[PDB]
Amino acid sequence: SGNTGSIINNYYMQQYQNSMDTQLGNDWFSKLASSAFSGLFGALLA
Amino acid sequence: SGNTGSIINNYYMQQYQNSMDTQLGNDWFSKLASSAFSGLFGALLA
Amino acid sequence: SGNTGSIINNYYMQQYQNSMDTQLGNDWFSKLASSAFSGLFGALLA
Amino acid sequence: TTSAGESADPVTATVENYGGETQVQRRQHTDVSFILDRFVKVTPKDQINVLDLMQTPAHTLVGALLRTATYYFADLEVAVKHEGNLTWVPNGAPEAALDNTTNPTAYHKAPLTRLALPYTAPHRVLATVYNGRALPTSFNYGAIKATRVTELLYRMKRAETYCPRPLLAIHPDQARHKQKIVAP
Amino acid sequence: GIFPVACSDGYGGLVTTDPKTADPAYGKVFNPPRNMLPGRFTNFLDVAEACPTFLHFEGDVPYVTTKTDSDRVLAQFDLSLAAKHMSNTFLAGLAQYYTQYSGTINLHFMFTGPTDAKARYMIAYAPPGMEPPKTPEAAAHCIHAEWDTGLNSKFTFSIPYLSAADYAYTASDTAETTNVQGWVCLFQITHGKADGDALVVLASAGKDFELRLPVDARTQ
Amino acid sequence: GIFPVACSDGYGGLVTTDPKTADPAYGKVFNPPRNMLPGRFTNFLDVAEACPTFLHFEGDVPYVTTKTDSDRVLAQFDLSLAAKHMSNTFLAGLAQYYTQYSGTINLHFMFTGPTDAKARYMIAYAPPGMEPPKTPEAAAHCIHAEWDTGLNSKFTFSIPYLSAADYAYTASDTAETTNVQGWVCLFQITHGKADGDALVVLASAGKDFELRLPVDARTQ
Amino acid sequence: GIFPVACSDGYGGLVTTDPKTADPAYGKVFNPPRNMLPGRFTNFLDVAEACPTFLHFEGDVPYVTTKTDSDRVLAQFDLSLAAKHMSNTFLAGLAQYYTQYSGTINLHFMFTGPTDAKARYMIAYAPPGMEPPKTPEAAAHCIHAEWDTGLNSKFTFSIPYLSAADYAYTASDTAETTNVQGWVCLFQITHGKADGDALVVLASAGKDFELRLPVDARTQ
Repeated sequence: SGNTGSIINNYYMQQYQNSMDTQLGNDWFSKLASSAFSGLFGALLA
Repeated sequence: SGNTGSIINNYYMQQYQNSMDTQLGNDWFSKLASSAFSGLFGALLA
Repeated sequence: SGNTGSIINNYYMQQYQNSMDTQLGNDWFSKLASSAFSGLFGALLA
Repeated sequence: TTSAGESADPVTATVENYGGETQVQRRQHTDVSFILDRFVKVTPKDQINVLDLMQTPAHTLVGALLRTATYYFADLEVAVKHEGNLTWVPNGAPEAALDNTTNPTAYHKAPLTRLALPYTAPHRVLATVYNGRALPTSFNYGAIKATRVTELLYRMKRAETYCPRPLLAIHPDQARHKQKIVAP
Repeated sequence: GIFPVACSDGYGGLVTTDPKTADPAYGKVFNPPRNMLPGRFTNFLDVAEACPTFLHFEGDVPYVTTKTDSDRVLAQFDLSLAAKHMSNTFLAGLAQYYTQYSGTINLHFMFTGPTDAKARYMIAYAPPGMEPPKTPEAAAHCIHAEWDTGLNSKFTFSIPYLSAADYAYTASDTAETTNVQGWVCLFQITHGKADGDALVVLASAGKDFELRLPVDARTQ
Repeated sequence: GIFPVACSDGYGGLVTTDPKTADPAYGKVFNPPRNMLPGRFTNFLDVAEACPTFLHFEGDVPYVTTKTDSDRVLAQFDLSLAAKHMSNTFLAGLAQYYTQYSGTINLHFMFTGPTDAKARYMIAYAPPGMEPPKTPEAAAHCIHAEWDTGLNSKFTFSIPYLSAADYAYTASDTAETTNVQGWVCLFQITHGKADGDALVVLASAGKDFELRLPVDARTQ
Repeated sequence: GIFPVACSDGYGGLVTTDPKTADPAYGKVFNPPRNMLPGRFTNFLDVAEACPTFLHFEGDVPYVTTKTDSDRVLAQFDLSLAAKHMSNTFLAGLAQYYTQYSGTINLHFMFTGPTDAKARYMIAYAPPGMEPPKTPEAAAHCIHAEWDTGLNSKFTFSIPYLSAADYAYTASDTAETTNVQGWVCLFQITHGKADGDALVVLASAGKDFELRLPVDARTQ
């Protein structure tokens, strides 16, 4: 999450360091990045 | 690398102590050292 | 070697605490101690 | 052990030749990586000090050995007996870059500063002599500043130079230089 | 007794990056839900690369109008992040925070003029060692390319990563007026009733692009 | 509660060699490549041994000219690193940094004169207890060897490691004018139209050579 | 975060015996060889036991001359290490450093006189509670033994370990003039032309011997 290179369980329990992200029931920017064509709208020569 | 006689993983993670040497694709002075003949250009006697 | 009752590898590596005794190729006072007869140069009586 | 000499192919010789035996040397000490890992206290010129190496006394062990192999690579372990808060800044980073606490702005304790330092040059390798008193502005391992720095030491790490240079010393005068050792 | 310990001097004195974490003193907190939340992202060279920006310019406008004289050069400047036109763009509005970089950057072109405005442009890229041209003729000797307006408008040219060191800085000095990375320079062939048109150029991160060594230092 | 601890006095107070390592506070740095880079090396007795050097001398020149009188002795001096001729050489330009040593060192010879200059030399090696000779005759009683110019020029003689203690120092005192290691001494048999020629002697580390106990102490 | 710790007061403040070891800051040292080196040893009650010593005496001489009167008693004194004759001997030249002890000590006898000098001696050993005799007659009631010169000269008698506590001290006071361990006393039967001879007595550690509790305290 940035700079956490501790080899231990950072001692203090899981439900203690940070606050647990309850669920319900690059995410997207990587989705529209990994899809850019380097092709050619004609046909390469030489 | 000089004087590192620690029995642990020096705590702080691998990608943290030193900067990782990315590859690509005595090294040599030992190569031209380990090849010096103590022979004789004639023939030993006695 | 005197008073070393540490339960760990005294942390710092082997080739670090003391200087390694290179070989070559009571030792004796115990040899001339463990050989003293309590016998009798005649013959016990009574 | 005769041979051709204007060929300069390494042509050593050893004991056995005329007699005697040859031994099992333990050069562990003349190990380049080993004898370069041990701090050098260079003058921390004021506060804004650049992690250069040709600043160090070209006569100290880690200095000398340093000035003997043209190329090289290694990391850093510093020391800073000082005042205020050491706020180091990477290589290339604007002189001015070193000031904002957000940057690695260490907080004083007692008494110096022992921290690790990556080798951060854009070049795949560095040198004490660039043929390109006159050596490159990318040749700096970052740059420190606090608010008064009294002790500057650089424990070079994971050392490894390349290519060689000339090693000479204390020009005697009596074919044998005399200087008091350690006596009983 | 108890395990001895060496209260070692110099290890632990607060570092604005210290690897370890601090102590938690509240704990047992169950937050709300962060499920499939819109347009997230986690890398700035992801949106940089993923969503280009136009360039500031002489005057300020992004576009550029067809010269109708021999003076063809439509652009020209220092090939580095200091580049004023870039200095504001998204990729430049951040490389500030990173001392060095490597990779490739892109220059996307567009027309806006009438269909009765058929036109031709050029893109030269010279390096450090000489000063940029002013004649596509002299320029056609760098690593370039020629194109002309059509059906499809846009077009994105990737400019090469060339430098002695695999890197070099984003900052600059009045020592680097010879720039360690070149003076990219765009020109203008010929055209037709296509004078005064708009050829806006934008900028994204090419795939080769990379950025490293975080440096924060007063920027507004 | 928590694990007790003995804040032990005297353990951890900064040592210019301290075995342990410090703390890293940047991390995650991927460097450039150091692949098969030219002429590396990692031991100074590797290049010492691997690439000899000539010796400074009376005057300064490295070579030596054939005496044309009874005075034959071409060389002679203290067999120790303090040796002025060596004090500059590569092996000597470093043994400074190591209090002791053991092993063997080599003395390579060369001629440079005409082919009409056939010549003969000698190499004596006496020890501590007596002063070196001046007559190959008296000298032929040490551990020596004789040679004469030919087709092949060079020749490297290894001088023996002899001392009470398996070691002894590189430094010296005005107490050791009797040297704990000997006075090696080179001479000159006879020759022909081979007077005033050049017999340059160099120095490398023999295989037996070894060096230990790092000592740094002001040297320029 | 990190592992909490109790900087416990009073644990670690330098002890001239502290079990733990200090920190090493040079390391990687390969020493010379210590192979089968002469007359080693590793215990002082090994050489004590293994190589006896004679006893200082009235005057100073070690030996003793045959009384030629009724006064037979050849020796007599405090059975403890304080024993002047012992106080110098090897076993006594060390028990200084150990508060207590237990075990047995030995008294070796020897003659030196002519073969025309046949003689007889005695060795009595009385305990605490009474003062030593002066008449082998009265003495023959302690734990003793009789012997007479012959072919073999030497002879070593072991004196018994008797004390309430399995131990007792090596030191002494002007409170212990009644000694907690006895007054061993040697005498002299009869003889022949064997007056004025030399019966030197030495001392080693018997097998039963033991020594403990190290105490250092000014001794020259």
